Amino acid sequence: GGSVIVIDSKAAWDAQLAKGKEEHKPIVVAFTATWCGPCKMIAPLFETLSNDYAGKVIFLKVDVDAVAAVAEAAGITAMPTFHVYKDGVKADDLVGASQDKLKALVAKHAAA
Repeated sequence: GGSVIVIDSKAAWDAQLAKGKEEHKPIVVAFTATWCGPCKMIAPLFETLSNDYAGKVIFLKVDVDAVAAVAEAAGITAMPTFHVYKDGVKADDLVGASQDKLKALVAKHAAA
């Protein structure tokens, strides 16, 4: 919506994690589902945040039903769930639709 990359496969998932390692930029991922109520509520903010940090942080979106393999390996159980990846590995997360916390997480990792 603002510069968010939609992940459609495990292959794209692996390519995008490598991009984050190659460009040395953190990645913030939103694990969402079409049936998820609070996910729809927070989705606009994530999109806005992707514009505001365009160039500093990479933003990915994963529809768990559409890409089960990724959702499963990522160990998600509640939605929405946000992960931060650095150098190919998970470095932080946030579970739930708290707007203030999502902002704090992005700001924290964007500011190096």
